[PDB]
Amino acid sequence: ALPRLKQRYREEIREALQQEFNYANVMQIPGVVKVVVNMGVGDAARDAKLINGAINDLALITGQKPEVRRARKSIAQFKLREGMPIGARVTLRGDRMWEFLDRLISIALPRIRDFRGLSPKQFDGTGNYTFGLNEQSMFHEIDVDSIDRPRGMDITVVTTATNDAEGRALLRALGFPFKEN
Amino acid sequence: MKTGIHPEYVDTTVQCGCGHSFTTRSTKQSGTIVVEVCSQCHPFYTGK
Amino acid sequence: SRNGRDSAAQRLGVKRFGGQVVKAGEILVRQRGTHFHPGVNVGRGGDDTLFALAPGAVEFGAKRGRKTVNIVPVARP
Amino acid sequence: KPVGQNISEVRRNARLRRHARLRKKVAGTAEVPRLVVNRSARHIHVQLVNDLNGTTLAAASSIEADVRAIDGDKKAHSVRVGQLIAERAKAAGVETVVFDRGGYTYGGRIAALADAAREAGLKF
Amino acid sequence: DVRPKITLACEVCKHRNYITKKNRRNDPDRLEIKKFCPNCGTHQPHKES
RNA sequence: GUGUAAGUGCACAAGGGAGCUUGACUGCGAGACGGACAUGUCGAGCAGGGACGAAAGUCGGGACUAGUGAUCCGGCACCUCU
RNA sequence: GUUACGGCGGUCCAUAGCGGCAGGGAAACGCCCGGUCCCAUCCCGAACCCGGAAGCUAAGCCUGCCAGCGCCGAUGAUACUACCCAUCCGGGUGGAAAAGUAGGACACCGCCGAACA
Repeated sequence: ALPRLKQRYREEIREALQQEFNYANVMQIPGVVKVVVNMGVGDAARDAKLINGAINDLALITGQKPEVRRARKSIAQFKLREGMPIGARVTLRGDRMWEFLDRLISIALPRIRDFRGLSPKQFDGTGNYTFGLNEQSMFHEIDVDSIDRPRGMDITVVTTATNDAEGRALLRALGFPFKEN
Repeated sequence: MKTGIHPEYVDTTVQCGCGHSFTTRSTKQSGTIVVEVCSQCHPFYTGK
Repeated sequence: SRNGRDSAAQRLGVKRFGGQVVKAGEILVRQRGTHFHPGVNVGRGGDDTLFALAPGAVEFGAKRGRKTVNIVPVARP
Repeated sequence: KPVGQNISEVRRNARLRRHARLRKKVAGTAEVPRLVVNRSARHIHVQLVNDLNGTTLAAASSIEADVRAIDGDKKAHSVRVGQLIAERAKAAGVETVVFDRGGYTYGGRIAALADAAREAGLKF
Repeated sequence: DVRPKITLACEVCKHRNYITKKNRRNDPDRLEIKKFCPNCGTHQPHKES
């Protein structure tokens, strides 16, 4: 019993990337490592309840309890003080990460209103992708009747890639809906 | 795994407009998930 | 003028120098920080005062880049 | 050319650093030597060190074929290795030691072998 | 006022009293601490008086 | 960055986090520093009874140096004193 | 006794570091596979722990070579200075820098243990 995305990466995607880049040793095949979802509330500095709403949204979508991030710096323009909750974060690894990736790619992304594609320019040197949503309605794990206010995220997919090209190739093989440039 | 810290998990069958039965884990408790659109039918994935 | 205020001199510094023979418990240096670190047979006090734990001769050395104070067990007659 | 550090780098540096931070309080003498244990994924090793002279009065490991023959688990191998270090210290004239855990946590194999040494006549 | 002088009579009689200060608004309730009592020779709890 | 001035320190952390806890002890104290005197300061180690730790061990408040007032007179608690 | 070996320590703790180029897996060192058991995440078997060895030296590690960056660093001379002369200017005896240069340097030593004799 294996996640189908993990099965695919193990069998066909690994061989494809090995052919494409001709890695000298078997352990250069760039694979994903973990997925991090960030929901920076910001407005929680006034009202604490928004952090709990973010907690519930992340727990329902990703499937595991999120970790509240403390404000490590005090600032007055955002009237931020040290220690109050600011955002939530979940680190996804292994089978849970694979199944979340499958769910998002095959269900959540096409549910985006006028979804035209994700720019393949968002990698940073080492082929780690970081995009960001605006609302949370795309997931059916949450309910539009249940929700009351949109809450975007920052999904980060750190891989074993060393270059932007290798990372974009691996993610494109994974089934990522990139644009064309 | 801390036991009482996470929500429930269940194998859920995702149903698209194409007719594909998708036995996979999720937290929705309906058993079978039905959705109108997915990667197998969306115009961007299908080039339309 | 605002000025005119100062505190008393604290008489800090090194009390026993290299080669001096001392008894156990004798104060070696009076310092604020850990300008000298304790070495062998040398303890550190609440106010970061170095003192001797055994009789012997004071020896100043450096351990991994820190200046240290040690006590050498002088030979019994 | 991988972009950053390997996981083995992080593990090795962290273990060396946290072995050093505990060596602040633990040092071995002639009559009271330091029992420092190095644990690997496939093996475990122990030595008896007199830190003033920088010597080694006794040593034991799972490398030895005599202790390789036990079919027991890794914990069983550690228990046996603790027994060997115990009676080799006995033959070395050493009675009391100080247990250096080598930057590993005190649990599992290391705890099992330390308890084996404690029961086998090494007071620490 | 705040951090005033407060007294801990040995719960086990003995009239053994330790003194110390505490913030009377951080800890409005009476302080309870287990302390050594000389005449009993044991570590008995002490209550704020 | 270290609660707080400045300085001497601290990345080996004395800086950040968590678990348990009250040593912010009782009887003492070799030896010292500083000093007109009165003050002040450090202190290993011993005993009792504890905390933490597998253990070694550490703990007589706080990284250190300010946060204070002699004597007289009187109040309160206890004592096998009168 | 020997090996491109693993550990535990050193040295007024870089002359040692960093970087570049070329190599290796005998036992070891690792990466690695998995979460059934001890144990763990302020969420995450990522880490800690446990159970294994299918794969791999791409990394760690260590070997050889590079002065490239850092680092160490004379002698001489000078600055400064104690004492003494000197009406000022300055001088005599002694001590003697920092900087800079010549240069050194891609560490050395100790104790165990692996594989080999």
